[PDB]
Amino acid sequence: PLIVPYNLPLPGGVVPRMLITILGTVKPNANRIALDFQRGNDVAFHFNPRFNENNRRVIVCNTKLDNNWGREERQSVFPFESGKPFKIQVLVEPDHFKVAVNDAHLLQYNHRVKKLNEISKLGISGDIDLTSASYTMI
Ligand SMILES: COC(=O)[C@@H]1O[C@H](CO)[C@H](O)[C@H](O)[C@@H]1S[C@@H]1O[C@H](CO)[C@H](O)[C@H](O)[C@H]1O
Ligand SMILES: [Cl-]
Ligand SMILES: [Cl-]
Repeated sequence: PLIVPYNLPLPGGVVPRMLITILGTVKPNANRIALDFQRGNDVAFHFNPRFNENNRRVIVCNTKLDNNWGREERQSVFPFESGKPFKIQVLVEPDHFKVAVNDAHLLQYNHRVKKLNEISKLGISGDIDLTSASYTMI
């Protein structure tokens, strides 16, 4: 597999029609997973499944600018399960990142960072065994 945390370079940043696919398996007794689509030190799109926040499972998404986190967007639909294989697809669309897990739509996150072509790295971290991470233009 791959070593987590893993860095996937996104040459020339992201663009509408670019699809990022992450395959892996959640560790037993997981606490968190995180995708960090980075513009330099800023995080344009942070996707953070939390497996135990006050005994609830929640996906937290946010942007970090100049080292400050913004206002979080939260989703109680939670398709992940400890110990199980998953696929995350992030499709960049004109106004938002669209995320599907295991072929089912999960959430959309509107672009806050506007310089999409400078979002040049995806960091993948957390309690997972990472099998593959790649992109294709669709
Ligand atoms: C570091 O604290 C925070 O920014 C917030 O802290 C509160 C608790 O007071 C709560 O945990 C919020 O979820 C965040 S935690 C923070 O959240 C960002 C995304 O908003 C990232 O996941 C980061 O890794 C977390 O530490
Ligand atoms: Cl919620
Ligand atoms: Cl910007």
